[PDB]
Amino acid sequence: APITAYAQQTRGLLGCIITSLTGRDKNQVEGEVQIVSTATQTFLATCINGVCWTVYHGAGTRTIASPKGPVIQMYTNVDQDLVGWPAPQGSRSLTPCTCGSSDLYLVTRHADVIPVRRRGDSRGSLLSPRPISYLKGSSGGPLLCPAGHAVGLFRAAVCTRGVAKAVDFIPVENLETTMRS
Amino acid sequence: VEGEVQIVSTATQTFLATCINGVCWTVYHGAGTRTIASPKGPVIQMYTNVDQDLVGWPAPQGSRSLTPCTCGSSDLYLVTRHADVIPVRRRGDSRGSLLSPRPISYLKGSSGGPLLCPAGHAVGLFRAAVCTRGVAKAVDFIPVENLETTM
Amino acid sequence: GSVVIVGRIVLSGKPA
Amino acid sequence: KGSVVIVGRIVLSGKPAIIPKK
Ligand SMILES: *[C@](O)(C(N)=O)[C@H](CC1CCC1)NC(=O)[C@@H]1[C@@H]2[C@H](CN1C(=O)[C@@H](NC(=O)NC1(C)CCCCC1)C(C)(C)C)C2(C)C
Ligand SMILES: [Zn+2]
Ligand SMILES: [Zn+2]
Repeated sequence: APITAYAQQTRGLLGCIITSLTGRDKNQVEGEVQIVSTATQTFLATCINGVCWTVYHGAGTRTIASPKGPVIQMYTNVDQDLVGWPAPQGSRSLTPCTCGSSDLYLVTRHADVIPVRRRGDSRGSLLSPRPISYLKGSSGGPLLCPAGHAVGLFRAAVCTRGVAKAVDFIPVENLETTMRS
Repeated sequence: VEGEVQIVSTATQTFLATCINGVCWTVYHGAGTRTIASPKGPVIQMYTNVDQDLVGWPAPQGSRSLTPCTCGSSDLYLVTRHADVIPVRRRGDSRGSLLSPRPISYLKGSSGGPLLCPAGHAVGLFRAAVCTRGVAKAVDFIPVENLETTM
Repeated sequence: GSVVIVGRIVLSGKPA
Repeated sequence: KGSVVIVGRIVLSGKPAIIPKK
């Protein structure tokens, strides 16, 4: 079976805001990737090996709202640009890639999986360049090898004239390293 | 929810259709030049290509289009009318070998279905099964390029 | 005759 | 700063399925 994904919104502006403050979220969680929001921005967070990882330049040092109130980060690595909270009860984790495949697939916030060719330790070329706005909101999303395993987490886009031609990502290795730190 | 593949049927046989690029494609040997039903009446084919065994009407309701493959992968996956996924190794522009040959009945009625790459993008439309002694070993398919060109 | 859609398949398996 | 709030999910584990009739 090929990589296919879908999305579902679980709450709107107002519920989001109340929950941001309250820090108590009672919604049931399902899925490998969570669509996350702060009062300033929305992005993604991927659950890999029981840990809900996301991009530091988005989550900052914040806590994640949960059924038991705010949950403090398990890992925070300003330099690796990573943060990770214990994966939410009900989520499903992906596992790291063990095949060094250089044919990756970026799963965007809109549940679209677009191919990117690995061209370095933290880069890949979009076989079909897309405008920046489309990639907006996908930070912290996974880059999967053909088998469906986490190779990395989308961090930034390499673009010009407003079109993303490449992507910069946090390799799944920095996660291991960050946990070990 | 919206489906990319529609399960259609005529007076005799039943087969599949796939929406790609806003068009609902299928096999000419299933539909022919026939019109497609709608709550407002039958709507005609926007495309008909007896030669490539290809025909397409404007995508129906409850459907969502599939994206053409851009990665050029040969590790294809066929989707049947029962939603079964069958890994197929691409042997050629219109041919692929099932990784596990299956009895013809298993691929029966699935013509017009999609042939996906490892990213779920459309690579081609299942044209016909190539079976030896009642066993589908490989399959014939219309690449998306023909469709991209046809439209 | 006329081609009638007797069902649909969502590839992502979205229940929604 | 408030907590990061989950406003949605993306599910990869789903497989092709015939949409149930209601
Ligand atoms: C995600 O955080 C999000 N909100 O979804 C965001 C995704 C981008 C795709 C279009 C927006 N990433 C993001 O904002 C990063 C983040 C800032 C800058 N940034 C960018 O993606 C910027 N690109 C960029 O800086 N690219 C280079 C120069 C530097 C990093 C390596 C690649 C080259 C952009 C906003 C698109 C100009 C951080 C990098 C911390
Ligand atoms: Zn792998
Ligand atoms: Zn592809």
